[PDB]
Amino acid sequence: SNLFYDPTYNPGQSTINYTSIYGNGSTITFDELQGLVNSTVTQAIMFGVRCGAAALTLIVMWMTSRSRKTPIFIINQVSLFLIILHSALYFKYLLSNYSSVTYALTGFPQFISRGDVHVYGATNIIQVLLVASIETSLVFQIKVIFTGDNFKRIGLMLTSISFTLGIATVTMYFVSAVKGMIVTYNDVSATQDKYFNASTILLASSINFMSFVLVVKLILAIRSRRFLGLKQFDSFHILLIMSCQSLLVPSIIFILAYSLKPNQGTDVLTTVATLLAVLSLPLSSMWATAANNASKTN
Amino acid sequence: SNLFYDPTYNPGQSTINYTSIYGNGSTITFDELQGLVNSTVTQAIMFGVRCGAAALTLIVMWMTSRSRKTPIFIINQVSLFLIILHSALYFKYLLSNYSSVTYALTGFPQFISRGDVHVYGATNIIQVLLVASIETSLVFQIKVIFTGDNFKRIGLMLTSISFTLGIATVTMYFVSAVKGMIVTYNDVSATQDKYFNASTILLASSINFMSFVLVVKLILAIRSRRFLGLKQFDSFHILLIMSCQSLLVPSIIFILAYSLKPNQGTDVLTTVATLLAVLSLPLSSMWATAANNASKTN
Amino acid sequence: RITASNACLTIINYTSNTKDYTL
Amino acid sequence: IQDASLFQMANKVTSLTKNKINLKPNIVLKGHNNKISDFRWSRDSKRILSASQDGFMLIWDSASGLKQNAIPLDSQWVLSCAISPSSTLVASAGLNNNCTIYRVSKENRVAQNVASIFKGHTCYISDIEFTDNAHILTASGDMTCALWDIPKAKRVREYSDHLGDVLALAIPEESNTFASCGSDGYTYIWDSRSPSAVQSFYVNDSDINALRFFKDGMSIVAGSDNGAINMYDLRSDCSIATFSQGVVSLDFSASGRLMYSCYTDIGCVVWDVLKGEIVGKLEGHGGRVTGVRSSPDGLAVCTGSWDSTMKIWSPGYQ
Amino acid sequence: WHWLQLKPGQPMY
Amino acid sequence: WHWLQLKPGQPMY
Amino acid sequence: TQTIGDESDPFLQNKRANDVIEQSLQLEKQRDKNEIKLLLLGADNSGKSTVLKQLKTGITETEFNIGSSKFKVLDAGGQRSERKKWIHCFEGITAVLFVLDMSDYNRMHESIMLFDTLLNSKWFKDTPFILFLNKIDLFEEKVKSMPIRKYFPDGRVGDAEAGLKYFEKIFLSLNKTNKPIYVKRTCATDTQTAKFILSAVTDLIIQQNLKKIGII
Amino acid sequence: AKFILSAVTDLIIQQNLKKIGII
Ligand SMILES: CC(C)CCC[C@@H](C)[C@H]1CC[C@H]2[C@@H]3CC=C4C[C@@H](OC(=O)CCC(=O)O)CC[C@]4(C)[C@H]3CC[C@]12C
Ligand SMILES: CC(C)CCC[C@@H](C)[C@H]1CC[C@H]2[C@@H]3CC=C4C[C@@H](OC(=O)CCC(=O)O)CC[C@]4(C)[C@H]3CC[C@]12C
Ligand SMILES: CC(C)CCC[C@@H](C)[C@H]1CC[C@H]2[C@@H]3CC=C4C[C@@H](OC(=O)CCC(=O)O)CC[C@]4(C)[C@H]3CC[C@]12C
Ligand SMILES: CC(C)CCC[C@@H](C)[C@H]1CC[C@H]2[C@@H]3CC=C4C[C@@H](OC(=O)CCC(=O)O)CC[C@]4(C)[C@H]3CC[C@]12C
Ligand SMILES: CC(C)CCC[C@@H](C)[C@H]1CC[C@H]2[C@@H]3CC=C4C[C@@H](OC(=O)CCC(=O)O)CC[C@]4(C)[C@H]3CC[C@]12C
Ligand SMILES: CC(C)CCC[C@@H](C)[C@H]1CC[C@H]2[C@@H]3CC=C4C[C@@H](OC(=O)CCC(=O)O)CC[C@]4(C)[C@H]3CC[C@]12C
Ligand SMILES: *[C@@H]1O[C@H](CO)[C@@H](O)[C@H](O)[C@H]1NC(C)=O
Ligand SMILES: *[C@@H]1O[C@H](CO)[C@@H](O)[C@H](O)[C@H]1NC(C)=O
Repeated sequence: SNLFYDPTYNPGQSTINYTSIYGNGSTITFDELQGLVNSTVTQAIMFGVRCGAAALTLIVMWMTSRSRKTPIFIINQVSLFLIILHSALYFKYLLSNYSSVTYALTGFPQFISRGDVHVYGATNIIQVLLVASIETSLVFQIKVIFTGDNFKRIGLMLTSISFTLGIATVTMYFVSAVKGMIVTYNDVSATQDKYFNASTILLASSINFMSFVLVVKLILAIRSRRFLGLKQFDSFHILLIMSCQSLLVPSIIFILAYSLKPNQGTDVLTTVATLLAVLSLPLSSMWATAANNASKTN
Repeated sequence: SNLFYDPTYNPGQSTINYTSIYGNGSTITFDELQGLVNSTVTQAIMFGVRCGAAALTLIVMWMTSRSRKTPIFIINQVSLFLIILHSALYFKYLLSNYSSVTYALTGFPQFISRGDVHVYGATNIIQVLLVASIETSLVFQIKVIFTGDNFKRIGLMLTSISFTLGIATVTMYFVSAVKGMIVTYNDVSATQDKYFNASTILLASSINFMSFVLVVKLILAIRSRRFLGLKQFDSFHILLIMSCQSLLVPSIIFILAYSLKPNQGTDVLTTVATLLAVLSLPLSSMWATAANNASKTN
Repeated sequence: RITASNACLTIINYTSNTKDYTL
Repeated sequence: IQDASLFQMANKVTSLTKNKINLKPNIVLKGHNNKISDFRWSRDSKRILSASQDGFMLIWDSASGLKQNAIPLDSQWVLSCAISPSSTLVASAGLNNNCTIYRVSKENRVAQNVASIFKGHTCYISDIEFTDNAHILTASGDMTCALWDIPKAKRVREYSDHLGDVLALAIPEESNTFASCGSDGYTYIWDSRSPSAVQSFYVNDSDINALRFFKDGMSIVAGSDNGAINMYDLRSDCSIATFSQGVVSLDFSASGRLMYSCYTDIGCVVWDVLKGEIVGKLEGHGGRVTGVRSSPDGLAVCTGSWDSTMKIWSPGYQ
Repeated sequence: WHWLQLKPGQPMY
Repeated sequence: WHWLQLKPGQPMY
Repeated sequence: TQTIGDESDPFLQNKRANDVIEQSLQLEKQRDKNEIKLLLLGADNSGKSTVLKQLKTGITETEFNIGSSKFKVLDAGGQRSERKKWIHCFEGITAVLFVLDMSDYNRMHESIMLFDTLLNSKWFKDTPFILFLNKIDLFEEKVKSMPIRKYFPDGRVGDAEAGLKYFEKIFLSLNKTNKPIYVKRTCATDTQTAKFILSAVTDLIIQQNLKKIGII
Repeated sequence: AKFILSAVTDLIIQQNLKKIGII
């Protein structure tokens, strides 16, 4: 109890030294371990926000729906349910042997078990299915906004470019999942990071491009609506607001996740960006039905 | 990598030796340290769930609520915004020097900042205002559901008992707030949780009692509504389902929060139970308007 | 009297006489 | 005959001013809570009676702002009120099939005197008017208009030459003759001492909701639900001036040159009688303006509305 | 069963 | 600006 | 002398009379604010008297004291072709009770039109309705004989419950903004009909305060 | 005119948005 009396002292710099595979000493400061713990806590906060927002959008979509068995309704229920399931599996990863400082510092591979590898592969499979559901919803949105045009030259080309981007990022997420599953099946302490960054940049650019297509086509539809009167607030303004939201907000979150400092756990901001890119469609359907019935009421 | 070659060895029982104010040795196992980190991460998960659920309820309530500036809308918006602001200050607490393993293992009051003391006081003030908004909502609920009946003797008695429980819970939460704030401003390593347990049991019993009153009064209104025809699923059945939910589910979560094993961070399940006691009313308004316009326009 | 013009005359006369515009 | 029109006779002198007629508000306050059903001036200009759907009949003071007497009612659902010219007798009826003569005395709100109650009609009684200190004329939803007596407490004569509900009645301030309206539109004048009808006028297939005699007593005006006002003469059986939401109430000034009128959604309006043109709309009232009546002396004007307010105007001869 | 516990500087849940 | 990363056993967020 | 006259001399008697007038006015407004009024319009000779009698001239203020609540029922009668003029007075009322003599076919038709105009009048747009079919036994008796071709555009002879359900559906198919409307089949021996009006008034106030706080 | 062609395009996109359930 020598250092209690000292009024000026920094216990964040003091040395934790533990048994490890590099050596029996293995000294590290309290501030680096607290940075690790803050990274895990920030990941837990973002995945908690994801799970809670998806759970309540699932409840409100079950309650505030005029139409069920509708295809976009089913795609959105699959998307929100896969967000809930992926966040549940990520909560089960964060409170597990891999995330723990018993393996994040002391790299003893006996702590890891085959169940954690199975859960890892399951979480990657659920993320692949979630990206498939997101791209399915976006290609359905483009393929339903580009029907009806009488000059199908830029429309079919834009829809094929969107389908190519969607199947490209689903394939990139799929090959990233298979490559991570085989490299974890071989060695439990190995990682692949190139395919993840490729698939994440492909997903961000996919959401950006399809939101650009949606914003420009909704601007042209609103201009064609101004030719028919109709300067009232309508469903198309809600679609433009939520499309510009999915154009601006998760792009800014992706740029922020690539922009901020590393090793603080803020790299999972891509999840919150993916989450808002999902929630662009159910909240617009809720706002559209609410504005329809409230305008018929008013 | 001498024990890295070793197939069987348990690093969870391996011993960290670090410096502390209680003694130079202060040996600990990795199981205790990961217990600390897992409790902090579990608190972060539940508070992320709380923050995301309340934030998306605030967004959907701003989108799908017909009549704003009604008193129950303002009370719901205030309570959801206080859940968001409380969760935000709790995020600021979990990533800081009070919750850190620097202070939770080495009792050094030099790391404790007076800005963190201001954060602590602000968090207790926001918690007291949150319980005040919750008891305002439930007292308003009883005081409206007991209007109309012609024998205002059992109704006035139950309304007064509800107001008594609400005033007692708010006063006990404020007593806990000032009783923790003056001691934390005095001594940074002291606390007072028996008043906190009394106020938590008062909040749980207030939610349970006013939900019992609403369930019994809505079952009597359903049976007296069946006497006049009106056997369809309507807004009264929606209110009975949401009040039976706010009777059964948060009381079970309170019982679980008092039942599960300690030092696991499951004690903040009371914030999910109070969250669902908050969210019983916006989801009931959403369901009621989204089945009333359905039954009365489609 | 049978003629309506005397009726119109007694109306306009009874409203014309004993008047002022002091404002 | 029909070729004589008041506007054509009045072409020699048109209006002098058409804007900014002086009107000074005196009172915007009441103790009432429900809509003013009726209000009526005493024969002297000192006091005005009024009632609402609440139980009270209030005597207001024209010069000051406060209340002299507030008489409760046996029937809460009153549609009409009256003050005797002797100003010791007050009358009420409507939605009860009974006309009630109270006596106001000793400056109190007790309503100690229910002097007489008359049960002769099997329908609502719309208009009440006083002939003298002893007689009381009322008109019903059934065709009868009965003149009860305070000593005798019985009917004298029943004029029932009308079909449909009689909504209003008119007595000139000066012979002793009355007039009434109806739903199946008629504006008969009666000498009121014989059961037959002295006169009749054009039907126009509308209901007539407001009747006033001219201040000289030789002309009659009749407002309707279609927004039309008739300006018939007491004699010769000729229509003179049509003035074409409906007219709920009318009155003339002491001069007789401007007519205060109440429309269903326009509001209170003032009409130039000679020119036949709108001069000086009164948008002051917050709610639907039930009625307007001017004073016998003419110095003041009284207006009442659904917002449970009285507005006393007091111009400098307008 | 366990009475709810607040850590020495933890705020109110 | 930095490239995003995983950990050895971290899944794909 | 018709000026405002604020500084008049005998103001002591004026301020000793106006204040007792004002306390009487506020006393009776506070008395008549709490009461619950029921219109009971129906039609002439429809059997309103039977249902009010088992519940227990002109307008009859049939006031009751159930508990701390103080009811009031206005037995309207002597129906007239121009009720629209004086029907403005009953904006304040909580509900209209309506009584339909089931056996009378032409009175059924005229009462259907009267029910429509009072259901979609401006004044009663807030106020919910309660309907009473007065002649369930007479309609059960006389539904076997003489079906009327003004009723049943499309509807077999069957029992009386078929046809009665057509009537109880076309009454409910007449409210534009979906005000609360309750329906009852009452007879001359209907023991359970005061329960109906009390349950309807309590349900009315619950659905008029749960859309004033905002829960619905 | 292009009024009618733009209105037909608007009706088809609104009807397919309503069928697929965004509106
Ligand atoms: C109405 C439904 C469709 C949505 C709302 C409910 C879900 C958001 C909740 C309900 C039950 C929850 C689960 C209950 C228990 C667990 C186990 C829990 O496991 C651990 O923490 C393991 C730690 C260890 O083994 O050390 C991880 C979260 C999870 C899956 C929870 C994730 C969130 C779930 C699915
Ligand atoms: C319209 C609805 C449906 C969505 C609105 C969401 C936004 C209000 C949120 C979502 C993403 C959020 C951002 C996500 C992450 C960050 C980084 C965060 O941290 C830092 O910038 C670190 C600074 C430091 O190093 O001290 C500050 C808040 C900010 C910009 C957030 C601000 C609020 C944003 C824009
Ligand atoms: C719209 C909202 C209300 C949906 C409902 C979500 C919650 C009810 C879920 C979401 C996350 C869940 C938590 C996620 C993980 C855990 C840890 C789990 O503890 C362990 O397994 C850890 C054991 C160890 O320390 O080794 C206990 C349940 C708990 C608190 C779960 C409780 C239920 C929670 C709060
Ligand atoms: C789904 C909608 C309705 C809500 C979206 C909420 C998120 C956009 C918020 C909630 C939690 C926030 C995070 C909470 C804590 C942190 C840690 C903070 O970094 C630190 O630890 C402080 C800086 C340092 O230590 O140097 C940077 C911002 C960040 C990632 C925040 C970014 C914005 C987040 C993800
Ligand atoms: C009305 C709805 C749409 C609001 C949704 C946005 C919030 C959920 C976000 C926006 C900004 C976020 C905050 C941005 C930054 C911070 C600071 C962060 O703490 C730190 O960065 C470390 C502080 C320290 O060093 O102690 C904790 C989370 C918090 C409060 C975030 C909590 C979540 C907030 C309020
Ligand atoms: C609005 C409605 C749909 C909310 C429903 C919420 C439930 C689905 C959640 C709320 C709290 C949850 C519980 C919170 C904590 C736990 C403990 C958790 O971990 C243990 O039992 C510990 C194991 C051990 O001892 O190691 C298992 C799930 C369970 C029962 C959860 C099951 C799912 C529950 C009941
Ligand atoms: C104590 O610390 C040393 C590092 O100096 C470490 O090697 C040792 O394993 C720790 N434990 C014991 C019991 O000595
Ligand atoms: C940690 O390392 C330092 C380096 O010399 C050593 O002095 C200290 O004893 C070690 N800690 C423990 C607990 O042995």
